[PDB]
Amino acid sequence: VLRDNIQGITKPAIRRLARRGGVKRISGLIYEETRGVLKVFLENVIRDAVTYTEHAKRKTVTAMDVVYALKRQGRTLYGFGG
Amino acid sequence: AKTRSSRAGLQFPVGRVHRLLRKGNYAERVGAGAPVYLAAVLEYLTAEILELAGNAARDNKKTRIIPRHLQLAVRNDEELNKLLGRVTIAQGGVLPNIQSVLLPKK
Amino acid sequence: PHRYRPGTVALREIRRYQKSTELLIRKLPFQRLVREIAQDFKTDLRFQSSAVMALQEASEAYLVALFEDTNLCAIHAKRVTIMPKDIQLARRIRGER
Amino acid sequence: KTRKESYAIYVYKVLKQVHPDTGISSKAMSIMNSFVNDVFERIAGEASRLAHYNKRSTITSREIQTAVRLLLPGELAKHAVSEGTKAVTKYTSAK
DNA sequence: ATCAATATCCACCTGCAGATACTACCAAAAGTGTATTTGGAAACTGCTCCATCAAAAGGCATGTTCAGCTGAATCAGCTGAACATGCCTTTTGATGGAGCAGTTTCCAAATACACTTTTGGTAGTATCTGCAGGTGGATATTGAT
Repeated sequence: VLRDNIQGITKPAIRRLARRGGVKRISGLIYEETRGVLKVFLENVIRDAVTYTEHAKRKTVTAMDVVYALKRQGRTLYGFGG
Repeated sequence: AKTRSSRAGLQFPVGRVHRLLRKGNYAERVGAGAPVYLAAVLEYLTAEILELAGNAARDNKKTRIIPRHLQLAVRNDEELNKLLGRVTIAQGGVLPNIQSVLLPKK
Repeated sequence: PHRYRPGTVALREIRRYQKSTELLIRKLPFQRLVREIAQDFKTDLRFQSSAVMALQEASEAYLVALFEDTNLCAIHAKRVTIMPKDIQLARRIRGER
Repeated sequence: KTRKESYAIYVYKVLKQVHPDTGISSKAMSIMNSFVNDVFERIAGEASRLAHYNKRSTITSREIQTAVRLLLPGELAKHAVSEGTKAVTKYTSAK
């Protein structure tokens, strides 16, 4: 039953997010569009975090790596350090 | 008595860039490679944009690059456009771009 | 035999999820996705537990807010159904496109 | 009669390198000068932050390098990183 | 399609504003060269906390059915584009003076040690409790007729 990783971000999950977003009715094509969007988001953020990792000569991405990445992407996060 | 710029094979002023790094309060110390590397990136970037602006000047039967040409250069180039995506080039205008549905008949 | 009208449960779900703050994506699948994407940047990476968590929090915040703008875009067009063009218009105006 | 530095003569040099028969208006030059200062500030800034995050008090060509990678888009970074590595290597072997 | 109004496109054309030039100087850069300090890489290692996996948990893929939403088609009403007209307001070039900015003198305030005292963070241990879940029982909401 081999399944793609992005597909593990499921319909009901995306539905739930839209819900918190206050979305009442969702077109069937949203689920694929949302996956695309999330992928571009994660690439952009992860790319930067890992770049921080490589700079520190580590093999572990630290929450601070992620937090610093988010800050320079203009998506500042509170809760995980810094 | 050779400048560090020539030592690195650069037109941009390594001396100056070493200095502005100190005066600019970025860290306690500045390593000697730093301004060389930066001046190089600085020179590369400016080459890339002048190449492209030069082309817009020529595309326009002009010999002298004006702000419009820099704007054409930057906006037409995906990467320079991202780098400068929140920057305004005075006297640059915009790229010709009309939305489809706006054009006449069908 | 008992049946709720289309959008009755939806409303009820808006209310539920707006009240709570739990993450709405299952941890594991999200975790793999994170690792898969990272693999293309550097290989044999390990991830602090909190690191994945931070990424998820950020990702969910992001998507939940993008759905609000998306929804505004659907409503602007006098619909009540979010469509990709709505996500597309929101992202373009946000300057992400 | 105070001294106001710019990157103008240097922009002009590079200009001649790439388009030997093309000139540049003073307003275009001004913009050029602004762009260099701008990118200087953004790189130096990340470099600054980067150092701090790693409890380092020195900004080395390595810091600048991560900064360039963090700041510049895909292909510009790749090429900037070459050009800078190159300049350093050449600078190292030259005294 | 053909006829005609009017915009659009070059091409060449003079003036000239802005660019390029040069000659002389010079203050502050930038370099050079010497003595003095140290930041961080390199190497060893202890113990978190991470990937893994086996057993327990419980969310989701699935296909059907039809409510109700979206988008097409149609159309009347009126808003907004075009353009003509009559003339006000902005643009452009010329001339006294506010305040920025450049230099120098001087002291209140901040850096640099160094030593003496404390506080804030960890940690081991033990100590404490707000509330997430579960229950049970009433009442509200929604949908069917």
